[PDB]
Amino acid sequence: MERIKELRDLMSQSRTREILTKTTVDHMAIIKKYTSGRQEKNPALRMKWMMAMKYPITADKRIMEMIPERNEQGQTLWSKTNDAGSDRVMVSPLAVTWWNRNGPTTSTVHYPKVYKTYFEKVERLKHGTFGPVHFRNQVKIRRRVDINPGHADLSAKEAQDVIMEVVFPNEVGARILTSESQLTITKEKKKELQDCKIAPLMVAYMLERELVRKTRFLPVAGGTSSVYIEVLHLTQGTCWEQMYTPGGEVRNDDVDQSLIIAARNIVRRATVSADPLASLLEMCHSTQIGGVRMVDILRQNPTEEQAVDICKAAMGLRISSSFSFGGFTFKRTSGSSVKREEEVLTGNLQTLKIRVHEGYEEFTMVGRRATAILRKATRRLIQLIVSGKDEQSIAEAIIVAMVFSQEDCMIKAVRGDLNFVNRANQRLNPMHQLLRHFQKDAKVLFQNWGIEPIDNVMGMIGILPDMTPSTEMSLRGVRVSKMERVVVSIDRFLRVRDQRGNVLLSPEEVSETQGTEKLTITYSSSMMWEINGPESVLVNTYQWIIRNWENVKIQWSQDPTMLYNKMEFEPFQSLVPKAARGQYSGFVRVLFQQMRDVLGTFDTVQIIKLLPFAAAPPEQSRMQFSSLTVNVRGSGMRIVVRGNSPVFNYNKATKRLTVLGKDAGALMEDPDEGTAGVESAVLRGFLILGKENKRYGPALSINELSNLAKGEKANVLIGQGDVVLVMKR
Amino acid sequence: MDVNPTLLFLKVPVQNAISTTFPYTGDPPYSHGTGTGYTMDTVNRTHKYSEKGKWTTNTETGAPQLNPIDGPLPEDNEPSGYAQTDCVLEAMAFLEESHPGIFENSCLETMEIVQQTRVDKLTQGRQTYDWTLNRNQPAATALANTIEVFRSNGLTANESGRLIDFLKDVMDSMDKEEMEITTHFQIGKKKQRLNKRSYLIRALTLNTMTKDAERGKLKRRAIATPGMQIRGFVYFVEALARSICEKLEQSGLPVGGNEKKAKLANVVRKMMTNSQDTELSFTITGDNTKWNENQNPRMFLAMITYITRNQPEWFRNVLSIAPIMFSNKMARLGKGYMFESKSMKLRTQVPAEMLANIDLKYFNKSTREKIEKIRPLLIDGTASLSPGMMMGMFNMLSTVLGVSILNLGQKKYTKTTYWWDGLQSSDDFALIVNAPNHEGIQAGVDRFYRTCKLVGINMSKKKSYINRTGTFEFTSFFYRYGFVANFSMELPSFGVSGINESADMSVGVTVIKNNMINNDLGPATAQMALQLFIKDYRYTYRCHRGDTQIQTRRAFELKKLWEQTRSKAGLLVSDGGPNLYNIRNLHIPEVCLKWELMDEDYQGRLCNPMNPFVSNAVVMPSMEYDAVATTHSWIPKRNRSILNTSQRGILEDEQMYQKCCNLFEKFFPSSSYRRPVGISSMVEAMVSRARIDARIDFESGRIKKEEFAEIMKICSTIEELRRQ
Amino acid sequence: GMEDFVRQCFNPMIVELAEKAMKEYGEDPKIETNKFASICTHLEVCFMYSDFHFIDERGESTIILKHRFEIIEGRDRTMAWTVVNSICNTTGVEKPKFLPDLYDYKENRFIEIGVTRREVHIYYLEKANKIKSEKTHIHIFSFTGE
RNA sequence: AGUAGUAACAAGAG
RNA sequence: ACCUCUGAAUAAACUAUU
RNA sequence: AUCUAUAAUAGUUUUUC
Ligand SMILES: *O[C@H]1[C@@H](O)[C@H](n2cnc3c(N)ncnc32)O[C@@H]1COP(=O)(O)OP(=O)(O)OP(=O)(O)OC[C@H]1O[C@@H](n2c[n+](C)c3c(=O)[nH]c(N)nc32)[C@H](O)[C@@H]1O
Ligand SMILES: [Mg+2]
Ligand SMILES: [Mg+2]
Repeated sequence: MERIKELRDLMSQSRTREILTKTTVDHMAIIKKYTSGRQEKNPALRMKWMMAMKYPITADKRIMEMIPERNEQGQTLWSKTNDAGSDRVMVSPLAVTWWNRNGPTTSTVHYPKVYKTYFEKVERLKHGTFGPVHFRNQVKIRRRVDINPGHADLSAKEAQDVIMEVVFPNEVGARILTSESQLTITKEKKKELQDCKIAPLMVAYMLERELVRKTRFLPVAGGTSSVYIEVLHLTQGTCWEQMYTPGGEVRNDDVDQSLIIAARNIVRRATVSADPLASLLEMCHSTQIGGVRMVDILRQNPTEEQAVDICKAAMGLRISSSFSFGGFTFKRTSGSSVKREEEVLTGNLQTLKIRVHEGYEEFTMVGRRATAILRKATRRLIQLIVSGKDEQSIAEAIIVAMVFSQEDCMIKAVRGDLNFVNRANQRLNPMHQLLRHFQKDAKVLFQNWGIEPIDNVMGMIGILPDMTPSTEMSLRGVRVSKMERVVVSIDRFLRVRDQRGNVLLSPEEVSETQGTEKLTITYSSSMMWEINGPESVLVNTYQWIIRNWENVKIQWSQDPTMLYNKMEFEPFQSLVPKAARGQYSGFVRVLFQQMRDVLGTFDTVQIIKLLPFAAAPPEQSRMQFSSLTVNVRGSGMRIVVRGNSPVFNYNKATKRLTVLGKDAGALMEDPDEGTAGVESAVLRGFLILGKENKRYGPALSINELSNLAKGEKANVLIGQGDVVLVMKR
Repeated sequence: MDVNPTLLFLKVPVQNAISTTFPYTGDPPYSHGTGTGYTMDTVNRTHKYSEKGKWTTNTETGAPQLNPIDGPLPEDNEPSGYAQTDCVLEAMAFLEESHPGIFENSCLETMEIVQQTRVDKLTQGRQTYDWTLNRNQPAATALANTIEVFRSNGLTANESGRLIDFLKDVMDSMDKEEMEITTHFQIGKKKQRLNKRSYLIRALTLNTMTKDAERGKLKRRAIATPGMQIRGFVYFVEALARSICEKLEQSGLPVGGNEKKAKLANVVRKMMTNSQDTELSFTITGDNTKWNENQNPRMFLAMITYITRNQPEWFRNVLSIAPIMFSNKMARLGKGYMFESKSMKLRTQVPAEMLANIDLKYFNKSTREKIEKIRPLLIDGTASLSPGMMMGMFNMLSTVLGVSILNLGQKKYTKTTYWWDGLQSSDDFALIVNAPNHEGIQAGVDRFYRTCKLVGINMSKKKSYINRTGTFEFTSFFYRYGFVANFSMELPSFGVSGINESADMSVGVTVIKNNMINNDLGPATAQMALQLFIKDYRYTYRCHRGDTQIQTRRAFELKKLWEQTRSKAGLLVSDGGPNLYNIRNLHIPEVCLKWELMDEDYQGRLCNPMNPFVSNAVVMPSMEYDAVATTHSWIPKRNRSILNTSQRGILEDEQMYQKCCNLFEKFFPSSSYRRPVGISSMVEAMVSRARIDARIDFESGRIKKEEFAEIMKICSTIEELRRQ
Repeated sequence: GMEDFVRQCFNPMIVELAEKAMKEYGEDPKIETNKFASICTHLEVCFMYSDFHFIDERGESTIILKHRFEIIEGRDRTMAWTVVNSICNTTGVEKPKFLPDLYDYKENRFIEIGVTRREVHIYYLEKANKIKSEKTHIHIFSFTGE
């Protein structure tokens, strides 16, 4: 009634009637932003200039009745001058600080409810626990982290639609909530906010603070969850780490993810030790995940993962030999596999490397709405027997099975602009990208998969590409049907065998992906970086060599065997490719032996660079190496044997060794350093004498030096665009 | 001992002390008078870079236009705009061949954007050159004036609310024989009726001015403000260029901050890994000389034509309009000049519109030469500028062109033992060259330089250098085996921002936290920064501690509030309370940080929704850096300079606009939360909403039949008033 | 020449509503004249369907108070969806997946009106397959009296 | 005079 | 001369916050 | 595992003779 009377009043005036008639709803936004021009260019200067004025602050005209014109000292609090383009009056800051001491008082009891997020921050800081401060060689990595967690199974647009449904039911337009998560959250918030006495706009902003996810790229070390990101300034520094645990309640999915990350790191590190089982146990007892001991989490966490199950089995716990893939819990009833990287060409003409599992295997798929039995061979689906609930559940199960099968048809079914790198050029998991692509639109995948006639066995139905229950022909190898932890023993080499004696898990089955933890992973031992990421592992390994250079040098001179067997090099050896560990070790050991027998050719930097590669059991081959590869976030990063490298660059001007762009420390020149330009640790069986010498014909390559014999000097294009004279001993 | 700070670099690498080389504690240089000299210099230089091109007279505006496309191949290393169209088309073709489907998918996304974008997208921005007033206006004000003029001239396709319909209206306005406007003077309204050529000259005109507060430049430079007619087309072209750039690994746009640094580092490391160990690698820290004064709108039209192959005709047309309008663009000369008589002790303003036929005795030698060079180009008070992209426009399309030139450096294209790749962001670039020896490096650099010359890109020799790969500079980011911190760049952000007390406190603490996270701001320096910010905040807002005797006008009130308070820690710093911030709680709003330390009555007064300084409820007025609104979230006064001009009716008009908008919000509660959409008028929408709501209330029994009948009677009265 | 006939025959209110409806989606009544005539006829049919009907105090249909039908055609998508959402919330009726033409209070259902130049059955089947709802009532007319 | 630097301020408008 | 008014908003991308 | 909400404000970056 008041609204319609005010509208009738505005329609009676000539100008307001013109505005109301000639302005459409679309142009209402334009006229709402319409202004004469707020000449604001330097707000800091403008504020400093205005705070010297008598009345720099505007206020509503009610202040002339709510606040007196003058205070006790007679100072004026407001003036009758109106602000430009409005009926607001000009007031002094004295008016605001007078209100804060003499104004009417209301009940501020609903403020903690309306601003629950900020008071939640206050509570998390209040009940948080601070640990010691450790000064370390920090290696921060720019990654996408969430600063506002929002709701788990929601996006920004879905959260906005849910908010509109909850707060403005009659303004939702054509949107209908389809996701079951949206319906559940909508019902929950409608019941919780029933008979609420807050303004609807304020309620909408509360729900935005509560439900809308926000992620950003930040240079982050430690946990990437919101509770750790909000205190990232406090907990992480350039040279220090502050141990801290937020005081609130920790989400369990973050615990699961961090446990998976820690277990994978621990298992991969333990695989290279002499006794993997003891190393795994002592690492699991020394690991904390968000202020909680890892062993307790393992005892009370039902997470289906290979490394987590290996960690459980090492401690006598019962495991479920299962894993997750695309929202389903797989379990290998029978079969075996060996991973193998195979490059494939996508349907949209993209080249990528996919970890292909060889061998024949059988699986069972379990999901919240569907169940299936899967048999497969190398990149070939033998059969799939789905027994889902509705059409969409069976469709999702079929899509997941097709992606899992790694069928070349599935690869060639890719269309559109499907990206396999991050927006920051970070490599993504190809299988996850294929899943997300085919879960948006799978018509082309089903079309190109094929068809196959069914023989009507047991009455199991067929399925057509458009999701219909045919009885004559079905998708190739797909059939439709209708609707436990075990005690294990773990070997010395982390081989998990069932009570009967069959192998269930192995270290080779552990994923090679190097992820990051949602909750900060604290490791307490001599090497706090022993289960850290590859960048931290490399930097800290070379810094450990630098700091201990005196006794390491003495041991290298006297007893190299014990030096190569230091436990500190094992995290490094977990980065060297498994097939090349022995070759690199043997090559580097031969280089070191030649370096010892040729006095004066003592290059400190060469020894420091090549030492971590000698920690593996040596395999003797005649292959020459110009560079050694190290896996860093999936890409083999080479360390060039001669000269600097992206991983390892030594600066002679500063005497400062920089690894992956992180300072590792300054070396000190040895008296036995060779100030003569003679190198003996570059070629396996050839000693560098000097620069180019045209007397010995044209320059050749390192990979063609076998034909040379004893004393045959030659010129080799070893290194980055350099030719030097080498001789054979 | 003479103190030499520069000798610090003898031990600290320059990248690790790069903050010392940015003197960003003093005031930046400013421009004092006119920008006409710089604008004329830019026009003359742009035409000089293309002087060997073909001259034509535009049949629609009469402006002389210089066409450097397919001009003679240069024989020297001077800058030139003689880009070859076939070379640009071939670069586009090879870019499409190395990334199959990039243009098709980008066109699909851009078609969706074009079909869905609303007209109020044009209000996003500060100023738009209003052709109806021959000066800059706020973007919303310029759009409103343009829409009103179009409606008065029977151009009402924009009533759909879509941006493309507004562009159709612009195109239709181009064909009107006469466009009518309205002018004010000392305050009556006068109608002015432009002719076809006059309106066409106004619509193709970009305003010009000087750039104030620019760091690192000895001399001032000109900048441009696009008009209302071209903004939508530029938005659509930039949307297409953005779609293309998102799919390119070498692009430096549109990624910024830590994401940009991570992408650049990953791309550089991928280039290093792909490089063979037995080959040299060099990186070029490269700049381009006068990129925007040498690139031609005709080449951008060619690029858009190649990109939109096999697309619907309407999409190609709507994308092509922007380069076409940009190749016929005119430039406002600016304010003009001021003339000083020493003997008679007088000064006077000379408008730029008189420079066409003004006596040249007044001007000095350099300005006289500028005017003599530019007079043939002057038409209708503006200068004909066919070549060049004016200033800060089509940056992502420039990025696309640069990335295509970078992409030309694969071994499949060089067909030799050298190859190149690198990074591209608008005009800035970094280039990595690999070759078996130094001769190959030289050959690859030469080939890159000559290819850029072919497509009209001139590599600044005096601002570029080359060294072994591992250190470079790109878009002011300094890479030394990884991007280093640069604190001096964010140093001006520290201080009182000037919104209000609450917002400024939040900004100070948030800036300290962000610089701790990103720019390697240490904890001790963070505490000292907090102390300095608190000191500046207390001095700026006259809110020193209550228990001090700093004599300010506000000190007595703060003393009174301090005396009556029981728990002093609960008072905000704005109220004279103490500073409770430290490193651990930088992320917490002040009102929430000390909420439980406040007196009940003080807290009730501070967070009182019925206070006049901010427009069970809570204080609400656009609450940037203000989590909880208090009485300290006031709004300062607006500038009152408009009251002395003839545009002072805009104040009354915006007051009535705000009144109508608030009345509308009384009918559609979600309008403030999410922008409403609709072709119906405001009164019609409100009446329909009132009728449906009254019917529903009657049906559910919330109101009785008498009130329903009264609402229906008032609605009928409003409908009757609507027609008359 | 269809536009001239459309403006000459149909009354100005329906012509304005059809012009607004076409302009809302970028269509030009001068260019698309067959669509102009179709929309004018559709609006005229809907308004003849709605007018001269009321509801008594009891709540049964009467012919000459509140109108029996709520008109959803002739409004922009925002107001039409506002009406549909508000009616569904206040009555519990299922929300349609597409904008209907009328709401019948007596039958408490949405009505989808259709005027066809072809035979009734093919258009009826097309609309039935399009909406994929068994609750939205469908009523199809024709220019031949079917 | 001074600020300042490729053009201005050293009050402007009514 | 008194008197009266006034102390001055480029583009694009990004980042931060709401 | 993925991850450019929308909008507003401020800040930052983007030079011829
Ligand atoms: O966030 C990461 C991880 O922590 C999270 N995750 C893992 N497990 C869980 C559980 N149990 N609950 C909640 N979240 C979980 O998912 C993310 C995994 O990321 P990433 O490590 O990059 O992927 P991963 O390396 O695990 O590979 P993925 O594609 O997800 O496959 C998982 C699992 O499936 C095995 N596998 C695939 N294929 C095709 C196989 C096959 O043909 N034969 C056999 N025997 N195994 C196959 C993968 O090797 C992994 O073992
Ligand atoms: Mg540069
Ligand atoms: Mg309809």
